[PDB]
Amino acid sequence: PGISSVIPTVLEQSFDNSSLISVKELLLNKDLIHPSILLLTSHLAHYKIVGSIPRCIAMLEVFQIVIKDYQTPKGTTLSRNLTSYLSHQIDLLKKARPLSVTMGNAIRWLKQEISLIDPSTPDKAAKKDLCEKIGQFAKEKIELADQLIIDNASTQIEESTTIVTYGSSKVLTELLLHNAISLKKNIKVIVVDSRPLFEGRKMAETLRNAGVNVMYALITSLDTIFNDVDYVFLGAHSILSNGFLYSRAGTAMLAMSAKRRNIPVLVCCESLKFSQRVQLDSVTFNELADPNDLVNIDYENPVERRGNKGALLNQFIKERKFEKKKLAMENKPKGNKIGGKKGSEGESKDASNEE
Amino acid sequence: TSHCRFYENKYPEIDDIVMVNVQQIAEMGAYVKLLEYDNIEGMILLSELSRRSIQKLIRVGKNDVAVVLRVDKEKGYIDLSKRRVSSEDIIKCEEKYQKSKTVHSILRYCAEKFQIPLEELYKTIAWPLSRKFGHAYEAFKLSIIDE
Amino acid sequence: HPNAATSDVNVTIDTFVAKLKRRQVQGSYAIALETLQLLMRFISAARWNHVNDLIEQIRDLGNSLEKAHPTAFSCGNVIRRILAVLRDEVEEDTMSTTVVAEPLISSMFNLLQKPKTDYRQVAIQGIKDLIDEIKNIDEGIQQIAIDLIHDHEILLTPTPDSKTVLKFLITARERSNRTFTVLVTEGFPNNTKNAHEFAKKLAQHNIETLVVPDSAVFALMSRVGKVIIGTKAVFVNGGTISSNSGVSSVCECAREFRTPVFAVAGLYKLSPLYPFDVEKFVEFGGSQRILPRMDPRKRLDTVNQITDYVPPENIDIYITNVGGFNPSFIYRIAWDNYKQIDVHL
Amino acid sequence: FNITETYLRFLEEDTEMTMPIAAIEALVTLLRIKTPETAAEMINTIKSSTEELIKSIPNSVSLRAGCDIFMRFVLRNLHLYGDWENCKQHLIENGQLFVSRAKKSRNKIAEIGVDFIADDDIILVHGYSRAVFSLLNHAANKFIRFRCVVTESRPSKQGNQLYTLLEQKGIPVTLIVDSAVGAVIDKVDKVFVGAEGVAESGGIINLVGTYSVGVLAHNARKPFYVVTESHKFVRMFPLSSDDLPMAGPPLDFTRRTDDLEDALRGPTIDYTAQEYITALITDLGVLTPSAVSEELIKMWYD
Repeated sequence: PGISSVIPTVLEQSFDNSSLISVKELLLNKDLIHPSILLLTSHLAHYKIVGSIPRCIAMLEVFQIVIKDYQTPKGTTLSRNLTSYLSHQIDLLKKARPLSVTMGNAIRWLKQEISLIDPSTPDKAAKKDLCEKIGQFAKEKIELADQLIIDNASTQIEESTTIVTYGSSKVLTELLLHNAISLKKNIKVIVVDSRPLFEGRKMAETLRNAGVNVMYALITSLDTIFNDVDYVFLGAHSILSNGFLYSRAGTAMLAMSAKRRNIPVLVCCESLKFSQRVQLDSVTFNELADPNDLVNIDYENPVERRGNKGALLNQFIKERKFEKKKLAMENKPKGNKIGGKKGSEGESKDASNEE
Repeated sequence: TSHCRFYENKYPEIDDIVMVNVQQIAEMGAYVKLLEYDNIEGMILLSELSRRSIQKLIRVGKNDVAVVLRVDKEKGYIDLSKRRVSSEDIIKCEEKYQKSKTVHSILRYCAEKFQIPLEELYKTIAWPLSRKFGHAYEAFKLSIIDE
Repeated sequence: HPNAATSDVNVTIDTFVAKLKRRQVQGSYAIALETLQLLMRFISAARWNHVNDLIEQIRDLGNSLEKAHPTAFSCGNVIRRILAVLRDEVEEDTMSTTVVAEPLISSMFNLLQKPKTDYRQVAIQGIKDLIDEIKNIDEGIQQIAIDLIHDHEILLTPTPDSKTVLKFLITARERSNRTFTVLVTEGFPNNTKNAHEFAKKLAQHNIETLVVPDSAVFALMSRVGKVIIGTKAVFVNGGTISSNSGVSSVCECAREFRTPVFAVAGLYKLSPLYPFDVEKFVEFGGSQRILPRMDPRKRLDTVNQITDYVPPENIDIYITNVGGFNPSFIYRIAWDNYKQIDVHL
Repeated sequence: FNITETYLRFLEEDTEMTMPIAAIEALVTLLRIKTPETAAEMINTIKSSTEELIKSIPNSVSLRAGCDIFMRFVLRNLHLYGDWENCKQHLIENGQLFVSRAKKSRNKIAEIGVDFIADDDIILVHGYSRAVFSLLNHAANKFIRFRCVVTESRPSKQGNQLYTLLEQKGIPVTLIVDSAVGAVIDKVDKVFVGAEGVAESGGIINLVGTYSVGVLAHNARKPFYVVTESHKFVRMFPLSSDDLPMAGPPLDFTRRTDDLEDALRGPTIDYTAQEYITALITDLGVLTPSAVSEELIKMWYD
């Protein structure tokens, strides 16, 4: 069935809103789960590349594989044990890593498609049309929509400009790659990074592989790099009903500085990224991770040192707690580039009612 | 070189059915090209291409089904309509497009081998096959069984 | 139109007029209920046969009702709500009597493109649905609201007068996983008695109660987690008229300390009217309750006001039965329930 | 037949019939001659004439916005699949009806937007618009008390023009310079501003010093107004504080000169963000923030 309860590190006096636990190394499980799910859960547990956008694309493709592998039983119909099996997938995904908003909209789309198709049509004729529709759905809402974001941003950015970024957002990597190659401008790109994940490092590496003038920096040193900077792009995860920017770690700090130092913040987003859940502070619902990623002393992810820190459980109160997903304040960002072209974050939910 | 119209005359008429490959989007409608009647542009408007949100629909993808409304036989201006085509006629529009695509594939080996213009080869074929017999696909099916 | 036609058939018009002017009727929730029962009596008793003559008569009745009492916004809104429910079903009915009517979404732009039945039964049921909506708001609030407040957070509260907010606070305290300290500003000239009953009901449920004088608000603002408003009426621009005393300064105190401001309201409490001036909309109190003796009151011209206004610059959320919305969006929620013509009655 | 020449003919005319509404009336006249039946022959030549109009533009935004609304109405005409003749006749007629709608809207606003000016309030007005001055005149017609403060705007000496037009009414005034405009926000009740354009975000497209007014008022907590006719909406999103469509200079720094000729150059059009506007007034009801964007989403259907 799975492993539940018994967690590493202290329960903590401050910040205990979410689960801090889960299965990394495979021991005691059901022998019916599709291995492509088991691969993705093992991926997302210790992932370095993904950040909101790519997670759903992989989740869709895994689902497409499952349907292609799905053969309808002779006794039980198509809508009998499928939805239970999908619920087992999501529960295993939840155990590995808390889901994104875009993942939820995908599940909601899939559950709508199950109800749409009645058990009367032949099995091979059904799944052939289904995967074709999902492919077209992923083409429209992601790939084509992404291209629409590309060209919307293209008109907005001035010739020969300096851009500071953060994260590992798929949309922005392709944005800057488009700027360097197709448009041919003088784009100075500065990338910032945190401690838990070297997301920006990977982005800078990929930008270097394209051949871009790249500076690479950290949160600690900003009042030096800014004093240069024009437009700041932020990797969206979810924009809520109010218009608060729920995104990764070192995002809000950058957002504040940019608002203070004249030239503002811009955000690229998808029409699938918007939710209806609302909050106002970072404490509300945080994506907490185990302090195992913060054990390492600088430089790289695997170093293995006999350093200063090591104990967490036996130590009399030593909460080395880090967070992953934060909230930028409402007023600070200015532009959102989506499927429906443009709109300020003050407007926010003009897409949720438009559907 | 890929040119020359599928039919006898350059410009279409009223009520005749065509198939378009999308090359444009938004604002007006779509300045494009056809796969049933020449390779020149023939524009349509957003309203016609909607009937029935829309930011996921066409976006210069594959092929649709449209009927010609307004033709200018002076300089070159074509208007179309998507909604007007009935469900029974859509299947007939697809079969005529499939027939036109097979005729275009047939009249391309001729231009490649002997290194002569495609428009002259299209003109010399479309007189007994396209005008007198009915269509060039059924005339080719008659020629392979007994010349 | 006058009340000369509706006198023997409808008597309850004038008793509600009497209840407003002398303030026998109390609390927006109650005013709404009465006007609902008024419109219930108007449809059940009258004979019309014509539709457009009927609607314009209702408009004139609502116009006279708002002129009779300016602070009865809940009166004005309920009529406007039924007016729009009527107008949609009439526009649906006219499409069938004549014989794309579905472009994309439900927009605006009424300046662009041009244009026996069970209609009365729909009008009857439309009132019934409004009652049930006003009956149950708390269920729609608790699912959005009890998601935003944390443990060990201190809540400061102006306007303890609202029945809506207190019941929202008691549902959160019911959750054993949630702990919060409550500061309550007194609101001396009016709210005092209500503030003391508020402090009593919090102790009754065993929630850490703290009674605050209206001077001490600043002396605590560094320690305050969140601010909650017990509003009476919400507006287009976002802003609120609240149930009396000591709110505006508290909101000003919160904004300077950058402390978050919450508001709990209903859609019937929400108004499609615009507050162009506070000078007209706010009602003033009785100075008798401040200072005794009338011979010094020749020289002691004392100022006291009941209703207090907050500008939209301070508050951030309006949690209703529908959900939580930002002040820069609340206008759309309003236009989803009331039409553009149904404003100037 | 020309469209730029028709717009140039309005010299001693102007007023009531606004600059964009005169450009829309010029668009309808160009449409009605060369057959509006053909959608291929006409719409492409309409697009070329708008492109020629944009190329001839030195410092105007609203003409580009007014074309869009026209286009939209034309496309919406035959949305019902109606007779290709009755829909055409309704399209040609909606040209004179469009200009007649500028009268009806002004009749609406001047009775709605007089409510904001309360009993005895000192006003500081900046950026002259036909809607804001029509509020000012029809409040004097309503016999209400209001004081007025003139701002020294510097595009083509607009402050002096504003001052003279206030003298022809009977309302007491005095000149205040835009440098000293900070020293006035304590004796002024409310600040009113007329716009040249309203953004997709909710910000404003305006003259030679309006953002500066917006910020100072935000500091002084004194209200900041936008009053206009509902046609000045573009699908425009100025990302930064200093980015706008221009035919002239985006801040030029000149070389060493002795004769003194190259100097003036400064941002003649400036943007202000959504937060600085307290209230907005149009004929489309009383609405301010996200309302503009809702309108734009409603039009563009995207």
